Amino acid sequence: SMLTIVQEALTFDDVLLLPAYSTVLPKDVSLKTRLTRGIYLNIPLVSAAMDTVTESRMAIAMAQNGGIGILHKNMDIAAQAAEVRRVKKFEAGKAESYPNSCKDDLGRLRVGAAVGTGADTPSRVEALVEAGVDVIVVDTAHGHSAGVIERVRWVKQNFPQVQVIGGNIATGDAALALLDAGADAVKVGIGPGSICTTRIVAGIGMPQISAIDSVASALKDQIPLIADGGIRFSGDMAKAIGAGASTIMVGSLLAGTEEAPGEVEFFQGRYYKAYRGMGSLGAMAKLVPEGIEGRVPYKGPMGNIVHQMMGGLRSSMGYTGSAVIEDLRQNAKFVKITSAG
Amino acid sequence: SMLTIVQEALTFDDVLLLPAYSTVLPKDVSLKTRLTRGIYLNIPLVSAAMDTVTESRMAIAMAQNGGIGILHKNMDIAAQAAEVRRVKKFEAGKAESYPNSCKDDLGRLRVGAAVGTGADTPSRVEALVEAGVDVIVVDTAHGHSAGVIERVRWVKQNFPQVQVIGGNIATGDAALALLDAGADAVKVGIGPGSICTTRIVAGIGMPQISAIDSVASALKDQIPLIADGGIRFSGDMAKAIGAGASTIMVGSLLAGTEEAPGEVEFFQGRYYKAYRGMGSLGAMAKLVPEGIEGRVPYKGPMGNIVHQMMGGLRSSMGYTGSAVIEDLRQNAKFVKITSAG
Amino acid sequence: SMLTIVQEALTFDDVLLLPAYSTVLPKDVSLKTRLTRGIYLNIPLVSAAMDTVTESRMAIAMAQNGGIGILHKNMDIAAQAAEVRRVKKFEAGKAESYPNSCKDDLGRLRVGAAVGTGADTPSRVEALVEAGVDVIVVDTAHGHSAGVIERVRWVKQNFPQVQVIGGNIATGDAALALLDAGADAVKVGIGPGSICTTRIVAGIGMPQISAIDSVASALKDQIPLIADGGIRFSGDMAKAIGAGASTIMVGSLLAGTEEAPGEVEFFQGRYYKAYRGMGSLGAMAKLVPEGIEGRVPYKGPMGNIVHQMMGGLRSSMGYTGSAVIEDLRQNAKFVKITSAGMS
Amino acid sequence: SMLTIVQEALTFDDVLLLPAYSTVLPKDVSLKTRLTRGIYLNIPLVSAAMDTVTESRMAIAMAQNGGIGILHKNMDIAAQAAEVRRVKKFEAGKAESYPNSCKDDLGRLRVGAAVGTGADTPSRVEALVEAGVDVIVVDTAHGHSAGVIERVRWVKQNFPQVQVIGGNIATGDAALALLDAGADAVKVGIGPGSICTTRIVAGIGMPQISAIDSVASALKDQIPLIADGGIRFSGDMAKAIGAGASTIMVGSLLAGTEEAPGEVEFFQGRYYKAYRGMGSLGAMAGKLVPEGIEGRVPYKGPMGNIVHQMMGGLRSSMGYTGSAVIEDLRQNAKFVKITSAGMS
Amino acid sequence: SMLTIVQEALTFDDVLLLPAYSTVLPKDVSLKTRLTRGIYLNIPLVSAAMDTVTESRMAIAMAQNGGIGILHKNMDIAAQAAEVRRVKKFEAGKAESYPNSCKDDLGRLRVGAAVGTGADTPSRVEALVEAGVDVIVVDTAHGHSAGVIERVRWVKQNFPQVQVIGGNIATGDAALALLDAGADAVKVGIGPGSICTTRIVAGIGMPQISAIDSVASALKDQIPLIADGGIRFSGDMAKAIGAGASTIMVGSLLAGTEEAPGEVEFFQGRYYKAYRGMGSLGAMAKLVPEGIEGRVPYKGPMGNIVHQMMGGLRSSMGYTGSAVIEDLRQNAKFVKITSAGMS
Ligand SMILES: C[C@H](Nc1ccc2ncc3c(c2c1)CCOC3)C(=O)Nc1ccc(Cl)nc1
Ligand SMILES: C[C@H](Nc1ccc2ncc3c(c2c1)CCOC3)C(=O)Nc1ccc(Cl)nc1
Ligand SMILES: C[C@H](Nc1ccc2ncc3c(c2c1)CCOC3)C(=O)Nc1ccc(Cl)nc1
Ligand SMILES: C[C@H](Nc1ccc2ncc3c(c2c1)CCOC3)C(=O)Nc1ccc(Cl)nc1
Ligand SMILES: C[C@H](Nc1ccc2ncc3c(c2c1)CCOC3)C(=O)Nc1ccc(Cl)nc1
Ligand SMILES: O=c1[nH]cnc2c1ncn2[C@@H]1O[C@H](COP(=O)(O)O)[C@@H](O)[C@H]1O
Ligand SMILES: O=c1[nH]cnc2c1ncn2[C@@H]1O[C@H](COP(=O)(O)O)[C@@H](O)[C@H]1O
Ligand SMILES: O=c1[nH]cnc2c1ncn2[C@@H]1O[C@H](COP(=O)(O)O)[C@@H](O)[C@H]1O
Ligand SMILES: O=c1[nH]cnc2c1ncn2[C@@H]1O[C@H](COP(=O)(O)O)[C@@H](O)[C@H]1O
Ligand SMILES: O=c1[nH]cnc2c1ncn2[C@@H]1O[C@H](COP(=O)(O)O)[C@@H](O)[C@H]1O
Repeated sequence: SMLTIVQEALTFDDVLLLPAYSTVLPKDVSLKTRLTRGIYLNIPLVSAAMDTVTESRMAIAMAQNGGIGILHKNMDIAAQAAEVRRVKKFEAGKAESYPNSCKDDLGRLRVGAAVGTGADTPSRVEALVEAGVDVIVVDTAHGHSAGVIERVRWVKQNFPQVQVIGGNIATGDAALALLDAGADAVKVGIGPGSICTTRIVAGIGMPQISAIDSVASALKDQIPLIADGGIRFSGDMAKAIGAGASTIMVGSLLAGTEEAPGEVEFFQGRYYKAYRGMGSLGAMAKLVPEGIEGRVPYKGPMGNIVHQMMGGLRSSMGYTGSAVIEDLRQNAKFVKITSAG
Repeated sequence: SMLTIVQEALTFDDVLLLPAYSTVLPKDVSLKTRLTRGIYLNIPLVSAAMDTVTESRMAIAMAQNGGIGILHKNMDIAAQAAEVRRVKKFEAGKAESYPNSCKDDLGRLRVGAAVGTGADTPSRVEALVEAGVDVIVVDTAHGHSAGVIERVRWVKQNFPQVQVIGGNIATGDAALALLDAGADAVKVGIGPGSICTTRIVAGIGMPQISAIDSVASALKDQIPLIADGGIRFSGDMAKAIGAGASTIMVGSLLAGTEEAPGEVEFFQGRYYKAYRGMGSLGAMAKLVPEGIEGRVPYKGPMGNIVHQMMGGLRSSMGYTGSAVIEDLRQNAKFVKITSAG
Repeated sequence: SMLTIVQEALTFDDVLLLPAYSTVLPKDVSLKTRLTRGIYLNIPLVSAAMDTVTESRMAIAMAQNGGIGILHKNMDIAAQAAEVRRVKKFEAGKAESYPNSCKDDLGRLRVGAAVGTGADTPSRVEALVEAGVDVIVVDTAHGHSAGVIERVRWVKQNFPQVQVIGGNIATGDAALALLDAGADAVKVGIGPGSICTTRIVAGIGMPQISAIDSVASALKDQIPLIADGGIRFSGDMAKAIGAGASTIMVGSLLAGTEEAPGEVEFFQGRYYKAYRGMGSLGAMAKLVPEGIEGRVPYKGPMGNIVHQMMGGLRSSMGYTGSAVIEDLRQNAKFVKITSAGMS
Repeated sequence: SMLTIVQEALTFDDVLLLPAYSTVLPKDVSLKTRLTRGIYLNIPLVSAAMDTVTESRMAIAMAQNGGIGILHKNMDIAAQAAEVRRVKKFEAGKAESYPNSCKDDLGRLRVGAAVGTGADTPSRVEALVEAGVDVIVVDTAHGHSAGVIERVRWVKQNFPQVQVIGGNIATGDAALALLDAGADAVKVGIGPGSICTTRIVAGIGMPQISAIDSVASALKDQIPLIADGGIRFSGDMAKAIGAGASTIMVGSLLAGTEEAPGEVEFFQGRYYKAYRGMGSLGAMAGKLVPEGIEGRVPYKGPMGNIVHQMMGGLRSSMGYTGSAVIEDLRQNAKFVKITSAGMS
Repeated sequence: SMLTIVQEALTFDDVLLLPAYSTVLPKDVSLKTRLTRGIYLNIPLVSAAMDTVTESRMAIAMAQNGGIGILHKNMDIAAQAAEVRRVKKFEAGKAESYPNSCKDDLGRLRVGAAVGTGADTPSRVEALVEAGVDVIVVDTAHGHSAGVIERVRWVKQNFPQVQVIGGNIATGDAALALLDAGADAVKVGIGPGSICTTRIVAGIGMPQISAIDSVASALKDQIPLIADGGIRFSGDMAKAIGAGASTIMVGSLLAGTEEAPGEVEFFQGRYYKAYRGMGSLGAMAKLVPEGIEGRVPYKGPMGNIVHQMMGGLRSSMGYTGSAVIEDLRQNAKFVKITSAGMS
């Protein structure tokens, strides 16, 4: 009676995309999309800014495949800036054809970098911009805050030559606040991550399909949104884009690949790599932890998993008659399914 | 807000048929139904066009039991045509009575054959028609496509003497497209198969009860529909027909029978046979796979399982007072149930 | 669009009874109720007409505890009649007191007996009435049928001196058909039984809370209904009565008791008794089977389990302020819960 | 100190056969063997005398494949005699060829039949012999008993025209007692059966490799022995024969085949057939405490495929051991004992 | 009494090596050993002749790491000869250093090739020798057979310029027969493989530690033996060598590496490669199958697994005071442990 229930909110498993009349085969769909209003990608995939997912080796591979990597901020300003320079200066071998590379106007691979909102941020942003970073990601657990909103405005006013992303958010109200602060895109996801315990610790969250819809509906395509967290299968990517996302950010799916940070580890015969939330105890070494720490099976070169995922999205776009990403964003139709489905 | 949710879609487990006033005992119900507007069956069962389910041996057994088999197209044109001749030329032993046999005007067992939409299709259809096939099934993963619609029209205009089925579809819109192209029946099922991973790979699907209803409601009985996939129990068959289906196609339920292709294999003391999606890696050896491959327990002669399944349908029709299949299609009443039941 | 969905139907696990203002303690609640319009019980419990639940030994114990047993029909006419006489003639020892016994006008323990609708039924009913049976249960899987409706009418017209129950049904329409045929009560339950496979084999069923409500709403208390099947806990009994039931029938809960038919068998060091659906292969040994056969753990004397169950019902009536059964039937209020409220 | 431990007794899983110098390929080995001193089989396989394993249908298939079936005795005398006659007079169509059929000197398929030691045994034996049975199996839980010994001698004395097997036994002492009674073979197995609970109920039993060895060592091939119970894999058959068995009897392995008695049951999507010990509760109904269990086995299809697989494994084993004929394996086999780690 | 039990035979899990007085550190031990009397390796590791383990890519990697690969024979003669030549003429690239490479007198990487005893064997041997193969492995399930013994003798008499290995065997008697036939080494292993079902199908086998000991004791170092099958951990390698082996052959350990044949398949979100016995139904497509067919996790570059395995062996040799492989072969002392110590 006094309980304010805004909606019944939906996650990936609550919905299915409907097939529609199609004259496009999966092999012919275009996966080109925009990361921000100023940066386009050749595939809608972004690697998570996590110290077990994205350092320079992953970022290079992501850009070589047409996506982009967000360097995590769990490292010194000098280290993060060197990581940026490694990507911007990377030169492919003489027998290395990457025709879908995501590059800036100077022919250099694109890369992003995460920053916080604390006292070190101005120096960190300056160093990253000096090194040639393409986009600054003001990246916190709660983007709908004075700290994030004002830091986004500060990056936009002081470094207009770089693109800036703000997050994480889960509501249209948060999206409009970041839009008015000057963000070139927003990152959506409070609660969906595979290693998230925010739902348990804080009781806070927004099922990701309804989060994407709420943000996309408010933005009216003024800036794109990145759907961050909860992607377990390629089918989740198609659902996210059909719900309004322009790109997808993944951590678990890229953890354990050769290019992800960390050494492979022998354990019970099998090979593993570490994967941990940035709000886990180890990552933070004050707030109680909001992420778990675990192992993911060794996956080999990231290009394999990326090919599998993009192949699944191509199949979905064939089913929906979507020749280009914007077709899926605009024309997707869903059904809600029950627990039995 | 911008998220288009067409409906909450229901699968078999979401609904139950209600008992109704009955003056018919299960033993006296008639299971006769129509496969296409021109072909009638004595039972509503169709064996899947899969290379672990239906070759000539299964097709003969299906027809002898009053149903029909759809020979899979994972074989050469000449091989598939020889299979058709095997069924059309089959003569039962002089101490074997199959009074419910499904036969053509010439007294030959009926059989169907699957074809695709690619360049080999014209020659394949011509070879199959010449061999005496009763029905051509233009079967793809996505029947709501120009390729399938135009190939169905091509078969109807060029081989009016054969019946043609188009699929697979999941919406009334798709059914009307195939109806207007000349289909004699449509096959319904996107996502429900037991070996299906399309839901996970592409995020695509339609819970099968709502798929049947959407298609049946648009067709208004102008042509019948085949409910293809997701049948695990005889109860599912009754639900599918009550929702509007005229026949049921099954793979898993007939996989592992003696008549299904493949050898029985010893594994942990027990006998199995292989069962795999036609979009599995093995079946395909480029689309990423959308089906799994596994083992199913050995089931002995298919007549046993067919008898069990039809006995359950007879029971259901006794409970609903349905003396003939069309009674169940017209008078079925359902309740929706929760996850607790 | 063409799909006819009558309702979202609820089972026991979908609902909870709400506590209400109470000035009655569980110990002071009255469990008296009516089995039929002419037969009252001292507790709302009926033992199932199953060959692993109710023969004369269970029927005697049920009546002694204030309920009634329905003797199963998986036996010869002379056998079932003898079972009836065993109950009607039973004499308790002068050192055993059962003050709540359910007895007829002659002071004899009450008992019921199931019959079918086939050719043997007229003779079977005649033998059972001759032996003193209190109620005939025309008992089939599908009571909404000409066979059951007309057999109920025949028993009422030819043997007006006995009470008659018809079932099983799951809809108000079926209840009214049996009412018009002269049923003194109806038995409700299509699908809910613990050993049922009808939902899987036939795709047929009605979640039991909605079945009870549909039947009770149509009858408007002209005759009572027996809620048959799916009772796993004492809480299900309160829910069933709150939804409109006057009595509940149980098989699984009384299977494995000392008084149930069958010898104990200890298997892997533990004692069990058989429990099987009457539509199971073994029971029928043609319709495909619609029930399973299994073992239930040994439970000892049935009086204990009956005491546990009625104690749970008494607690619920304390929570709901229900001093008598009819209070719970008339005043119960429910909430619907989600899957997380169950788990 | 006072505890009498005769030996450490070994089961199938305790031992492995060793490879040896070999010149004969598995495809060329001979599987012919003795059932009794007077009856040979073309393969060393006997189907168990159990009402879920062997009636006339199974017995016919066993003989067609070169083995033999023992008809169970859980039926009245007339019924069991009729089962014998069904096997003895079965004629195959000329469209089917069973070149390895096991037949008597008249060209009729061979068959055996079980009898007990109860009061109906004289009439049952007479009826089975009159029906043409090839071998009478005096079949009890405890062959080393006056009852079985006396009944074996009685059959030999009154019906010398039939072969007689006595069992079940587990020691050389028991074997010599049945030999002296006139038995033409002994059946070895107390404890090993898949559905046996004798070990739990009575604390009685003998691991089957040592049982075979104990019996074979005492008999010194004067008569053959049937290794009855505990066979799970073809490898068990080779080990049993290497330990001295001339044939093996199987129940579980042939239960659930098309030819076994009983209808296929549909249970949770899968097909099964019943399999139960003859000392189970249900078997003793239609006063000892039960000593067997009752359950389901997966449906296995035609028994011929199972038999072919088992004999294929034995052919492989004989190739490894350099055994051209069954007697080579019986006389020349070498074993190693393995630890629990070797079994894991 | 008549049962002939040769011994209680031991597998790897039955025994442990004892530490001994030691002066050389693991980093300083020598892992050099001999594959045959004429061929030395820099590490005691051989990749199995299986179509899911060793083709030319794996053989090159084995040789570069100091071991050797045995090319499987499940391919026609021209294909297997071409695989030999691919290894023999492989030339490392610039900035590529493999200081431990195992090479012939001409500086070419070593490689072996399996042959059977079937009708194509004479032509296959001739082609493999002509292609520069270093060792012919006459490889069957049963080396103690006229077929293998006579084929070994044929290779030695007609192609003396090549080394020849015979197997598989499990007894000293078999070892002497192959020695007499002219074998330059024998391969030991009947039953121990990870994918073996010979023990279940045929009841045949010899626990691998006792097999190694029986063979080594009979040979008295006249020729070396390859311990083939059952290796799961680096500790198994040390035990095998301490029991008398000069090299070990592995299949499962190298299956799933990047260099093994076959593509990585995606399954339940994890990556795998096929691994199957050469006696499995899949590989054979008449004997009943004696191996299983499955999938193993993807392991990445084989160099990492080899490095881990050799690291474990170096540790073991540090514990045993073994500065070179022959020290471990000659001086190892064992204890037998119970199933409680294996817990
Ligand atoms: C301890 C916790 N650490 C992290 C770190 C990285 C994250 N990255 C993404 C997301 C979350 C993250 C939480 C949580 C919400 O879902 C997305 C965190 O900072 N908690 C937190 C709680 C409330 C407020 Cl006001 N400020 C911060
Ligand atoms: C690889 C995959 N292979 C199969 C094969 C047989 C099938 N048979 C029935 C069904 C499906 C099947 C998928 C999937 C949908 O549910 C029913 C397939 O062709 N994918 C696909 C995706 C999108 C488009 Cl445009 N075209 C094709
Ligand atoms: C084989 C099956 N045997 C039983 C036996 C006792 C039962 N007792 C109670 C209930 C059911 C029972 C089913 C099933 C429905 O739920 C309550 C049965 O008779 N099937 C059946 C189906 C359709 C029609 Cl027309 N007639 C009968
Ligand atoms: C109850 C039990 N019934 C059976 C029936 C068939 C059997 N068939 C083979 C075997 C056994 C069997 C037991 C048990 C030993 O292992 C082989 C049986 O008769 N017990 C028994 C115990 C002691 C004595 Cl003096 N007499 C008999
Ligand atoms: C079917 C079976 N196929 C294989 C193939 C490769 C093997 N490779 C190594 C090993 C074994 C292998 C068995 C089995 C023993 O352990 C080592 C095989 O040929 N059986 C066999 C049995 C008896 C005889 Cl006389 N000849 C051969
Ligand atoms: O400790 C944490 N708690 C909650 N969310 C986190 C934490 N660390 C990272 N995340 C988020 O989870 C995403 C990874 O989600 P995943 O792809 O489902 O594994 C990241 O991109 C972050 O948005
Ligand atoms: O690889 C595949 N993916 C998805 N659906 C498939 C695939 N192969 C076959 N199907 C469908 O699944 C049906 C069999 O479903 P089932 O009866 O539930 O086993 C077939 O008749 C096809 O419509
Ligand atoms: O074979 C059967 N199938 C379905 N329902 C049955 C069968 N046999 C008995 N029943 C019903 O199940 C009730 C027992 O249900 P329970 O108390 O949940 O064990 C009986 O009173 C009958 O109404
Ligand atoms: O009730 C029983 N208890 C113990 N052994 C039995 C019983 N019934 C049969 N057997 C034995 O078990 C054998 C079958 O063993 P199996 O091949 O391991 O299943 C029969 O041939 C009998 O010797
Ligand atoms: O099918 C088979 N059955 C038994 N042994 C086999 C089979 N295929 C290969 N082997 C042996 O097993 C070894 C590999 O064993 P692993 O290293 O334990 O996986 C090979 O080198 C062969 O000696």
